[PDB]
Amino acid sequence: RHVVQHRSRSESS
Amino acid sequence: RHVVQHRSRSESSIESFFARGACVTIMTVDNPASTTNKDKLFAVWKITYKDTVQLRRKLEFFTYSRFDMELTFVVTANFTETNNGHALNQVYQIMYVPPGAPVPEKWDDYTWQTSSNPSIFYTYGTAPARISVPYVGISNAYSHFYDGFSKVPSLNDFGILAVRVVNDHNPTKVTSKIRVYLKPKHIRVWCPRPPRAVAYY
Amino acid sequence: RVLQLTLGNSTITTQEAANSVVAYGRWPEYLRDSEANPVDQPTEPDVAACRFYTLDTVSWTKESRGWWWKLPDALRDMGLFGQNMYYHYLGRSGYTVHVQCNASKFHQGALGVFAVPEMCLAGHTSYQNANPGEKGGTFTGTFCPVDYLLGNGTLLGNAFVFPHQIINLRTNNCATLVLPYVNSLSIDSMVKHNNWGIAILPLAPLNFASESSPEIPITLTIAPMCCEFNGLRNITLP
Amino acid sequence: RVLQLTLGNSTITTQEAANSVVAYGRWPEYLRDSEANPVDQPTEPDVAACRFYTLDTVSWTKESRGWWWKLPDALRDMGLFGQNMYYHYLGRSGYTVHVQCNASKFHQGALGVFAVPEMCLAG
Amino acid sequence: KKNTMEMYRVRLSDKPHTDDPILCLSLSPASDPRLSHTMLGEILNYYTHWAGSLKFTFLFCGSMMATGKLLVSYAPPGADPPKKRKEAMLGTHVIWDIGLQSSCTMVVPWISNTTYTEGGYISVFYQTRIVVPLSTPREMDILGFVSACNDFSVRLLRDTTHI
Amino acid sequence: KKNTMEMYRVRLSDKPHTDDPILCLSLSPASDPRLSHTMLGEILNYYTHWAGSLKFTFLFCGSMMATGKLLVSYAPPGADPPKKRKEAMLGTHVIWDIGLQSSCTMVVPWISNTTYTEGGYISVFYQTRIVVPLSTPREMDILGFVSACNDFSVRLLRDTTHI
Amino acid sequence: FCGSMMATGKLLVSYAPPGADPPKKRKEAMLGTHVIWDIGLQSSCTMVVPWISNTTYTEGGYISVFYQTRIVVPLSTPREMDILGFVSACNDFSVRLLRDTTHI
Repeated sequence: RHVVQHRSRSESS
Repeated sequence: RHVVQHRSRSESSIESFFARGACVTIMTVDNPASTTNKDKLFAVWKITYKDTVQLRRKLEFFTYSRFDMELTFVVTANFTETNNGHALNQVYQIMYVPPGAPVPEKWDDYTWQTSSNPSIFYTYGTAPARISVPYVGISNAYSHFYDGFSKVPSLNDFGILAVRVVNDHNPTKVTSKIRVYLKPKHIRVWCPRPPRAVAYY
Repeated sequence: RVLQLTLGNSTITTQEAANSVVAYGRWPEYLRDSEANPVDQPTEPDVAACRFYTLDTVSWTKESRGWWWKLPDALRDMGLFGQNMYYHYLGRSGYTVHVQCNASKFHQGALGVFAVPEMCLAGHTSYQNANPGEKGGTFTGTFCPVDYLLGNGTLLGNAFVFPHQIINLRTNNCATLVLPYVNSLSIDSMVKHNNWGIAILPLAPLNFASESSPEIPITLTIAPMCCEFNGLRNITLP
Repeated sequence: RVLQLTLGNSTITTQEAANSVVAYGRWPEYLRDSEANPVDQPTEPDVAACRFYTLDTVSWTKESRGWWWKLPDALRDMGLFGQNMYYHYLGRSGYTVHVQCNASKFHQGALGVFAVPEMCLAG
Repeated sequence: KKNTMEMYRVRLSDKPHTDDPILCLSLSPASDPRLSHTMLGEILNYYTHWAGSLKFTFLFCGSMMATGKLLVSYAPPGADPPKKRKEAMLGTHVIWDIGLQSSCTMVVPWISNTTYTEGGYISVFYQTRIVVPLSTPREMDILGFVSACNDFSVRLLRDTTHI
Repeated sequence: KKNTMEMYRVRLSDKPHTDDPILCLSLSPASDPRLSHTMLGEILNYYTHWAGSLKFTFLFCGSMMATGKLLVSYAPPGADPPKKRKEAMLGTHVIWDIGLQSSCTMVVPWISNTTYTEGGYISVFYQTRIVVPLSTPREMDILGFVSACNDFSVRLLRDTTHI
Repeated sequence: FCGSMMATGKLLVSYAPPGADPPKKRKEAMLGTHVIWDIGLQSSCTMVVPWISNTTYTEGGYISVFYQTRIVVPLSTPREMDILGFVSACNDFSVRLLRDTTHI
């Protein structure tokens, strides 16, 4: 479950 | 019959092997007639490949996977009774609850109105409905086999499909069945394994 | 030719690395920059823990059906690797499993050494039962999983789809498997989740001349490679 | 001015290193090649164990007569330094002892902090 | 204290040297009733997955004359929180001198989605007791503030707000 | 033997010189219960038409001291299998010296779809009986492995998997 | 090793530094400094210990040998071998302050 995630803010627009 | 054939492996590709429409469930709902109705007013199904042996086997050839998911809904209704059934054309709410999101518990549950959950509103008699869910996995691949435990003293979430009929006070009971046709798309697979028998399938 | 290999304070002897397999032709490697993140933060102790660890030898007999080990499980009591595997929360590591096997020229038989990703066994619903540790478990011919099914309802003849080697005593008596980190995630808990699983099954059974040694030794030597973990990495601002 | 110093996973705050003494004007140093030997063989773990360790605070009162610590003794239960101090058989190390002392402007008194080589005490 | 102004103030006082922490805050910004209803937590409740760093910032609101030291410890995930000052010091920590700097910031990195107690801990211990000059009160308050970093990331909106 | 570990081992032993073959395997990888459930056969069951070559590989798992010769014969399709060593030798064959090479590979070319007994045969005969030095066991095992070649081709998927 | 050319097996030659009590089990030995000596491949095993110095005027370390594997013989070959051991100083080695103490 604990996954490395890159920067992603598109859905918080 | 014994024909000379040139090299041809296109149909053994992962896409050609997997990306083939196939029914994965048959949900059922009855019209919201306040006659004797239970459970019946709405259907719920957790998306899973483990309920159809063909797709299950083809996937369990491998350890890890990724794929988008083209769902296609074939709705089929009819009057439950010999009753001279007259009914204006019904509309079906086909809600897709993404992974890790609340499930409907009632016909009038709050989830049906939630903006998060994308919903199709399908008018009976029209072309079968269709949506394409992407790879909704938390990890970087769907794991068919997971050697490991939740807690130290297998399963992956694709979403849920809920279905109801929107038409409210219907006089005649109309039973309806929604065949869900899943078609994996953009399939990638990793770490092949032997197939199982057809024994525990 | 006899190649003597040293990792840290640990030395082993190999007749030759003449046929040493690399699962999927992928060598172990650290988590690359394209898949890493300075905010999901790893560190690399591949200094000391990444050494040869030699499990307690198992004895192949005429009646032996097979043995199996899980990784990183088997190394959970093995010095610094076992320490790091519990101190740290998230970790990744490849392995080098050198299955040596010591037999005369008057013994005969063959072992299939199989490295399996996500080796979920079954008669499974128990951690201690599914993770025997350093000693590993054993297969059966009828818990302990079934020989010809690998436990997972799975004809052993097809097992050669997995990374593998054949130790046929008339030819080679040792096998090496270089296993990269394989998981659905770039990094994961080592204590809750075993990525790899070694399974050694006698394809051809042991047999030997009249009064030879009745049971020969199979020795496993597992070396972590590119072992890396989290991630205590705190920024204190002025 | 307030200087915040980090060693490893360990951070302390110092008002200023304005008057920081070096015993005999000799800074800590590893064993030099002229005094070392490749057959009497050292290793250098000055990576992790060499961090700030902060002992349990003592309370200066009107009646206090003094306190004392031995080194490396005091650090014999202090994480990796204490581990290395028992795993290894022979070891050498310098130290940086930062005696901070927290008082108002309406307290008064003076402490003498003395670093003693071979501080053999007696009744 | 809850649903009052006093629910925001961690009171420091004079009492026996028990190395019990002043506070031990678990870093579950989505499900921790403390961090849950912060602005960060309020936004995280709208999403299903999220990852990044959280900067916590403790602010001392005592006298200009007060002096002392606190130990701000960070326990990574999977490690149970430290119960004594020594355990905290031998881990990752910051010794915060009150008399020198009125605030202490700490950026925790490995914060990620719960599912659908882990995440770590920020604890505060008395290194030293607090020293005041005169009849100055021996009862101070520290506040605490939390935020995501620029790196922080959320995804898969999960508005679950009904009546 | 079936559904055991012994179903994979062709036992060689010491017994009268009957030129009956050690094994005679028919090359119907889709319908032959031996080759059917190989990985090759498992994939071929998913398709309707297929063509290419199959490399078979027999592996001797006896002693390093054992010595002898086997005759690995290939009967093309339409020819009934050879029943004696001479018939096998006068056809296409490989004399496999055990003492010199522990395995023997044989690539059969004319493999194609059944319909919707033909295909050929791979047979193994004793050329010589096996020679051992001492009380060394006179009971060995040969294994066999099969695969498609790179040339091999399948088409028209026919998933037929139900309950 | 002074056994048969046919004998095969493995020994674990462990080195315990000074101040460490000797290992009592093969795992303790392996997790320390050791050499796995394959008998069938090399008939001898050399080990250079560095921190040897004057007693005074039990420490120094240990060289231990464990069975990693039991020894495998082909036939009626004897299952009773002998290993010899030899010791020497290195070129680096140094002595000083003669103390002839030889009387009757």
